[PDB]
Amino acid sequence: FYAEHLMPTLQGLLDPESAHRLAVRFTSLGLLPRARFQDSDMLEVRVLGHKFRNPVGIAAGFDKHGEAVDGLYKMGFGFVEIGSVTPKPQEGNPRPRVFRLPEDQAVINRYGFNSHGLSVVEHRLRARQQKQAKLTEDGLPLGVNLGKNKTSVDAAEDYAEGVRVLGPLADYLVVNVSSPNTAGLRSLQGKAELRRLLTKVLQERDGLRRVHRPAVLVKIAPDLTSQDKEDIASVVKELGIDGLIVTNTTVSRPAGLQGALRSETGGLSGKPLRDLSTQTIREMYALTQGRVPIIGVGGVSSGQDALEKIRAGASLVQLYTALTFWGPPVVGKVKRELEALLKEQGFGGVTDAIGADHR
Ligand SMILES: Cc1cc2nc3c(=O)[nH]c(=O)nc-3n(C[C@H](O)[C@H](O)[C@H](O)COP(=O)(O)O)c2cc1C
Ligand SMILES: CCC(=O)Nc1ccc(N(C)Cc2cccnc2)cc1C(=O)O
Ligand SMILES: CCCCCCCCCCC[N+](C)(C)[O-]
Ligand SMILES: O=C1C[C@@H](C(=O)O)NC(=O)N1
Repeated sequence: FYAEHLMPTLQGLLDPESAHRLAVRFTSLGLLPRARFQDSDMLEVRVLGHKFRNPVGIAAGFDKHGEAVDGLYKMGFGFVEIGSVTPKPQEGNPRPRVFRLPEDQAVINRYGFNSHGLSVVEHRLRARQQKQAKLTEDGLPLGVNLGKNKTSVDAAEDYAEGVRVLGPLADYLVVNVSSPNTAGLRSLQGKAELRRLLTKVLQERDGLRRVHRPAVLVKIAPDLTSQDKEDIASVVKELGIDGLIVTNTTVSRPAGLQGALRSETGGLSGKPLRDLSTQTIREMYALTQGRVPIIGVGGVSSGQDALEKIRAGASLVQLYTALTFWGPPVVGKVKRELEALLKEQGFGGVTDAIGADHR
């Protein structure tokens, strides 16, 4: 009903940003039905120092300001990541800044880190901090994704601020150095810049009290050169980074895009990104010898999509764009299909399938 009627009818009435705002509101108010699908033990994953009751999370960008976390767990996500959050509030780019490519099952966005800022999000998370502590213990962890202000003159200091303010409230933190929509940000993926940045981030993280000490992951682009990926793997292993998120949106425009809006500036997400992301997961898993947990993201809209990223080396996956086309039912669909495929392919559970292609 969502895929065939409601979503198509909604998208025909609201521009994508308005639709997004409404979706966040509806979710935060808990207007959706509580998901029927009950997670089986097969879907449980233990990684990053936590239990995840299922491996399917909501990717950063949907709940940028931490407004809909509980509604998202109700939707059936096994973990929630909010953000990106910047130190000071900022408006992001002028509108329009989000575009649907329905013929491609893709989206292009250039939000530019519109963010309520650390202080607002801090108090928002504090208001439900003990509820989250129980959810986490129950296998439903919370990630917080950190960004940088447009006018900041010290990128490392922006991330350090984010570690200090939201680190205590997060099960894991994400150093997002892969947004295509903030000038100069992706250059922080370079070896020397990344090592300096992550050394500072990890020191700030290590200075937090033990029970408030998050895992730290780095989120990378799908558009890296082979040299870029080798350098990132090297730095991650040198510094003991806890994990990678692979990938952000692509600035590439793959041959074959049909959408009228295909040449809008911004990051491309959804199906055209899927296999580019999967191959990046595959490479980073190999470069890190399977020792570094990967959250695989990009174009996941089915159980097969999820399992392909898991077999390529992901311990967990996330989705966003699929939600915008298929709506809330896609979460249970992905989980149900993933369980069936795991059984069909001889895996006792998700854990057995992680990196299976490499063996
Ligand atoms: C509208 C939109 C906003 C996004 N905002 C962020 C963000 O703030 N921080 C971040 O790390 N990734 C952000 N992303 C990237 C997603 O987290 C994800 O990496 C990417 O969309 C690929 O997954 P998908 O194809 O399932 O959407 C955004 C994506 C979209 C579509
Ligand atoms: C790319 C910008 C973006 O986020 N877009 C959307 C996000 C959610 C939804 N829903 C209506 C799904 C939904 C419905 C109710 C609750 N949660 C999610 C639709 C869209 C859309 O663009 O049509
Ligand atoms: C309020 C301080 C400046 C940033 C405002 C951000 C508004 C965010 C609106 C909901 C999220 N969305 C991506 C749909 O705009
Ligand atoms: O990390 C990010 C940032 C986001 C934005 O434009 O705010 N757009 C994206 O596609 N990825």
